[PDB]
Amino acid sequence: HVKSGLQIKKNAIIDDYKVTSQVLGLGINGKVLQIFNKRTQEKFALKMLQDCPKARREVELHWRASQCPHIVRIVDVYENLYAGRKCLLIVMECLDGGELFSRIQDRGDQAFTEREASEIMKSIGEAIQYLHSINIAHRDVKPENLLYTSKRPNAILKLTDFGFAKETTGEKYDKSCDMWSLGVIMYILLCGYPPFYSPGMKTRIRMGQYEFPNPEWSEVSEEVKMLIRNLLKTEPTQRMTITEFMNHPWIMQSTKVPQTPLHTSRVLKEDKERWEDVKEEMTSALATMR
Ligand SMILES: COCCOc1cncc(-c2cc3c(ccc4c5c([nH]c43)CCNC5=O)cn2)c1
Ligand SMILES: [Mg+2]
Repeated sequence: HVKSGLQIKKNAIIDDYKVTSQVLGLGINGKVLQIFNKRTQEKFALKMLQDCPKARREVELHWRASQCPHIVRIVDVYENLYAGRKCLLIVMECLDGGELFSRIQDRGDQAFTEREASEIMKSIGEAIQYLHSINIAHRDVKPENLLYTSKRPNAILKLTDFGFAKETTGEKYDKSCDMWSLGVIMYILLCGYPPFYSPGMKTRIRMGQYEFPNPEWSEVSEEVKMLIRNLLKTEPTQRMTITEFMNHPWIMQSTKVPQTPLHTSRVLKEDKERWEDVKEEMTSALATMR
């Protein structure tokens, strides 16, 4: 199987796009902006990286991944002087749907089911599987990097930001922290809070306590808890791999998973005061996992 290599454009990007000033997010090495094609008037996202060997490898690895149905797509890459710095400008497909958990938290009826958690986990897992099978580890899988293509209920979930991705050839355990990220994301999808030991808020997980508290976890199957314990296993030598994950009946047959009603959407609203703290705890943790 043969895919073509990245042809970087040298002409001024502004010959092709109107470049606005609105932020669409904040990345590892820069800011994402809103732009429009001129000849089609269509909308797109732009990432600006200052040219250097690191940015070069981010663009390459992301390019290898681009065609995966669940990874954000690269439309073109420009090499320009942009405000007196030499930059790689990355044009990507626009993702209006928003961030994964933001969309779940905004559900007016608050009815999120185990079956939906499963389908979401299946989408993310396909992105990780694509990457791991060509020996790339993403290494920044977390809430702000999982976005929906449109606001439609049927929108596709996409993984973004390759600012930490690396080639793993030889060092295979670089892939493990991606699997841990899946464990954490799956756990949050099922109850509405992280499996972390941490105001006028409820404490969801007491320090040192059994990790599936009865209020939210009582109707979840022991099978699903075992899946999670495998993903969150402490030793990378023992943690589940992406192949084992994608072969688990809970992911493989996500179509036929119990539509068990979950507390997730409800807890995301109640605890939204501490969401930034969750994302921070995961960012810190991830820095020590990878
Ligand atoms: C606050 O989010 C709610 C959703 O808001 C919108 C609205 N319109 C477009 C986007 C968007 C963000 C992107 C992206 C392609 C790549 C990336 C990256 C980020 N954000 C993005 C941030 C982190 N790293 C990225 O590469 C493509 N599109 C997002
Ligand atoms: Mg893609």
